[PDB]
Amino acid sequence: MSGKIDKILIVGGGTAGWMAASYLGKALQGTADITLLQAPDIPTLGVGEATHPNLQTAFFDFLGIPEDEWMRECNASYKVAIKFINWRTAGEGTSEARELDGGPDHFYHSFGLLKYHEQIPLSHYWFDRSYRGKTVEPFDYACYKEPVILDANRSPRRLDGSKVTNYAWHFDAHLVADFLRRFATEKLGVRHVEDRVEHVQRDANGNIESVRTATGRVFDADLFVDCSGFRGLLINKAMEEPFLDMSDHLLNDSAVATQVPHDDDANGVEPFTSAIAMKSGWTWKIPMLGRFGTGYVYSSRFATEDEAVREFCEMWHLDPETQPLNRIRFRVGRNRRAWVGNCVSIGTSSCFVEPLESTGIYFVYAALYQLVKHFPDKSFNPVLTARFNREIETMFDDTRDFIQAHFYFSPRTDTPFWRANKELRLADGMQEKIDMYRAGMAINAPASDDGNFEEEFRNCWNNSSYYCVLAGLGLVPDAPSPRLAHMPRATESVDEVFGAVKDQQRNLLETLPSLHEFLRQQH
Amino acid sequence: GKIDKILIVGGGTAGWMAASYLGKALQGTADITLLQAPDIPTLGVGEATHPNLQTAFFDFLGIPEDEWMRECNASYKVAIKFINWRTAGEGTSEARELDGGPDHFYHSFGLLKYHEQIPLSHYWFDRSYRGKTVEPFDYACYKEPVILDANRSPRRLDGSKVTNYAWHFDAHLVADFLRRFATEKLGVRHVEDRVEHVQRDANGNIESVRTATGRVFDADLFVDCSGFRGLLINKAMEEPFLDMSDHLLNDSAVATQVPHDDDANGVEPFTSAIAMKSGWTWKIPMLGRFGTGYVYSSRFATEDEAVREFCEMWHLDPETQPLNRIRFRVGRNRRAWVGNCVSIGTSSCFVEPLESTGIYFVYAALYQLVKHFPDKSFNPVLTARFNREIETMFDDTRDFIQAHFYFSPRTDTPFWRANKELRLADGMQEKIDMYRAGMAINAPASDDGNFEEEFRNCWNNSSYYCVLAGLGLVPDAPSPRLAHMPRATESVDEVFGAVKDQQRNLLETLPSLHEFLRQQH
Ligand SMILES: Cc1cc2nc3c(=O)[nH]c(=O)nc-3n(C[C@H](O)[C@H](O)[C@H](O)COP(=O)(O)OP(=O)(O)OC[C@H]3O[C@@H](n4cnc5c(N)ncnc54)[C@H](O)[C@@H]3O)c2cc1C
Ligand SMILES: Cc1cc2nc3c(=O)[nH]c(=O)nc-3n(C[C@H](O)[C@H](O)[C@H](O)COP(=O)(O)OP(=O)(O)OC[C@H]3O[C@@H](n4cnc5c(N)ncnc54)[C@H](O)[C@@H]3O)c2cc1C
Repeated sequence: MSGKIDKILIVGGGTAGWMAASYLGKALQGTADITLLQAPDIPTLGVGEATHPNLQTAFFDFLGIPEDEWMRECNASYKVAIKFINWRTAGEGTSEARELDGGPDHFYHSFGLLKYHEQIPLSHYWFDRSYRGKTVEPFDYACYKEPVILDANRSPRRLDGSKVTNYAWHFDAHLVADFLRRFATEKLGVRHVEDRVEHVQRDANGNIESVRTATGRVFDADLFVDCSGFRGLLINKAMEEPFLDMSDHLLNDSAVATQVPHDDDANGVEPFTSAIAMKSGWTWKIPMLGRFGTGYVYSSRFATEDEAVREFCEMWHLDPETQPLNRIRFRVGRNRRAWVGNCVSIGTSSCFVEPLESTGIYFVYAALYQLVKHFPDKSFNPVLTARFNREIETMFDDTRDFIQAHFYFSPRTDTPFWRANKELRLADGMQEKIDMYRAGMAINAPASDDGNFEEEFRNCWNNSSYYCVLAGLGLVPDAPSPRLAHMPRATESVDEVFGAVKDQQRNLLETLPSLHEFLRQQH
Repeated sequence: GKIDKILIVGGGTAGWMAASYLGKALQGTADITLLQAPDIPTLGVGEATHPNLQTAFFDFLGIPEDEWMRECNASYKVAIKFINWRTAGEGTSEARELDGGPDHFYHSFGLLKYHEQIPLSHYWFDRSYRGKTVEPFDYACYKEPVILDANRSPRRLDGSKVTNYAWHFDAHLVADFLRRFATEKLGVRHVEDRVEHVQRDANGNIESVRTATGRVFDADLFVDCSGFRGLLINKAMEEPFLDMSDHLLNDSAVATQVPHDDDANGVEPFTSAIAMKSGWTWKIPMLGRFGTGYVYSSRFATEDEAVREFCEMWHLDPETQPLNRIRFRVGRNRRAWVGNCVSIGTSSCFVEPLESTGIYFVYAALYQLVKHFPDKSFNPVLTARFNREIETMFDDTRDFIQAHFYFSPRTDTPFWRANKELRLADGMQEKIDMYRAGMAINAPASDDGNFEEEFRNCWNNSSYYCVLAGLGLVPDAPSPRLAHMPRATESVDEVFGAVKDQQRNLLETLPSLHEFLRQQH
């Protein structure tokens, strides 16, 4: 008809559903009735989530929830980077970095800012000097202060609370889902109903009229938010929207994961996510308090579940026959359209990719940001739906492209998995970015090098991220940027810029507490 | 190796902007020569500009605003004032009456305030749609219209800047200024000669240019600044020019310079775009004079009809007024940069100056050329990535300008009716759909100098509202979000009130632009 949305039904009560309830509860507050339907499900182990800095500025801040309120309640730790281990060297799946050229085979994709120098990113000066043999230092150690302090498990804040670098969070998603469920029901008036969808009623325009639950209750709404996970009960099963499998870009479709106890008093806490290259995939390590989550993401085309269970358990010296394990088969890809008619998918009902760059929770609140930006009324103007679906489809495919490049540009050829990855095609948009990168250009350079989710959303994979991963793996431009041969003042003074980085490395290495000591003081 | 030698063909405004920008960007690492032939000079009919002329061009050169402004007799521009685009009638310089008021509206450089993450325009239309206001969009949401109605200065007499502004000037004077700067301070070689023959090698790149006196010039990079002739890019390199008169009917102009008593009438701090029967007429106020030109469509008026309509409006004698008559090419090259040849200026692209883009296109392109600067291998990714930046820069402006005519309510002449039968480009038609659905179009990331941000967000939500709501195209209904933000819609009363205060305080304390202009001399 027309008028404002009066009633919203969220189907699904995991992390996405309760993020959707809390974000919509706050954004529309007092002007819509929100109900969430969640059925009891077999519980899983807390295998860990790694996040991005704008989890605080785009989500919890929007809720009005200060970082310390949700941190203490969710037993969270700090993330300063992803550390990529053994992506360039042949061998078994092990937690120890092999040796490369006199050093450990690792590199960092950190959250630090890449400094500009005369309107040109430090990455271009680094490669100019490396190409001409004036340096042999790796890109991440040359252009960021973080690698040196992450090697020493430093805290990102000083013990007086001073923040010295940008950081994200490690936590158990189950605890955040519980925190938000309490927040949404107790403070935003979201109705929780424990029930299982049995039938979805569609009208002759193809919109959802009502959902009937197994107890016979009927829920009607103006807007239906599908947060039912991989099953996609609304968007795929009721609305019949196709899912785009994207196995021609991403071979990984499975995981085996668990949680491992950890003596933080004996070993400290690593302030980073580890992505550890394996024979047929890669393994995440997400440090938490007293434990770490870990999971082997692998490709069913190259390893059986038993082979993956054994490789994963042997690597951590666990018993394959008795270790409590989550065995998962992922749905990799996205719906053809995220929002159809009066049904909006949020979470893995919408899209999923392996967590190689910690996008799972980002995709939820980014989409929720896009839903409110494009919020309809009961007439459901099709431009709003089309302009949202465009944003979701670009957010995902860009991430898909970026992640594929982690495997496509690895030098490894030792197993059928790493060799097969080089036989897939990059998407046209990705290949153009590579052409630019090889031609010495920045890729999606940030407008500034200095909170604003719209800028972050469009430049989420920027020039710093592409250099960190591509140069980390050893793909570097064909030759230096031609604009540097005409800027001898710039290339002569940039020595001071790298020197400022080394000073920060040595000063922060000398004065920062261990992440363990700071975590200990925060309790 | 790196580029050693650059030859610029063409010494108008574009050529000398190219010489100064490249001379500055490459200084000490390339030899630049500019080839310019003696040509019949034209009247200075005036140029209107954008605020980043200072931050993207003169600041890059190291030339402070007061140095070039005073030496080029420039005046200040705060907005374009659109006159009589909603009312039938002859070409007259005075706003007809619409609905209890004059038929004008402003597209200003001011920033649209945000309110709880949402542009003030959305609240304005919500209240106007719900009948809680009848104020036009520009007077409700900007401080500028009130002080522009009173020809106020954008800076106080102590220099305090009160609003964003750009410049009106005679381009020939800025071109002279830049020729002196490039030759005297950047070492650019000036040669007065006429190109007679261009030699191409077997890959189709330019080898050398031979002049009428028999001199031969070679280079690594050739910059075509030869205007509508495209001697390098179109004639020598054979790159097709894409005519785009299926979006823009205007292809001609008759223009002049008219003396003006500033002591009796002050100086208008805005460009006027005055609707005509078969086009529109610009007015660019300068010191003691204004440039003016009737931009019209040859398919709807003869040159004589246009000369008469233009001369009568300004009470000029067609038989004794000095008039420039021009027929331009509307559109752009298929590619701006081909092989070792880069077009800058009207050799590259041209559109009527309805939104003062002419000089912008030059330094925007020069920025992109340096950003994509090649070496002698001419990496094709660099050329393709430059060509793509130029073609969206142009096509976007083309679409925005077409919408000034397409959404005019007028139906009184074949010209205004014909504009409504053209097609909008698919991208513009999507932008219109968003606008009707209550969305912002290309909202500024912030509401607070950075050309990369300015370049991609050049036609943003304020500009679309100023023009579309100016002409009377408004969304189908208020933004659905506002019905869910009752705190925001109740506190926005204050936001409008702050604008009204700023309006009344500046109207009473600002000097006339004339008074500020006189203090600057
Ligand atoms: C096993 C797994 C591990 C992951 N690990 C990581 C990681 O380590 N790092 C990272 O960045 N991202 C990770 N992700 C991705 C990301 O974290 C999640 O996709 C994101 O949190 C959204 O998940 P979800 O709640 O939408 O899906 P789910 O957690 O599967 O939600 C399922 C919910 O749907 C509801 N539901 C289902 N059927 C019904 C029904 N008939 N009736 C009523 N309710 C129903 C239920 O309430 C149920 O709780 C992982 C995803 C999965 C599936
Ligand atoms: C009539 C006209 C009016 C305009 N009005 C406005 C306005 O009101 N507002 C706005 O914003 N923009 C306006 N513009 C656009 C803007 O002014 C232009 O971008 C810029 O001012 C002129 O670009 P140009 O130097 O490349 O063209 P031109 O000045 O025409 O370039 C011609 C140069 O090329 C040289 N040359 C040509 N052929 C040869 C040859 N064989 N050998 C040697 N030298 C050669 C000539 O010697 C000459 O120096 C207008 C443009 C034109 C043409």
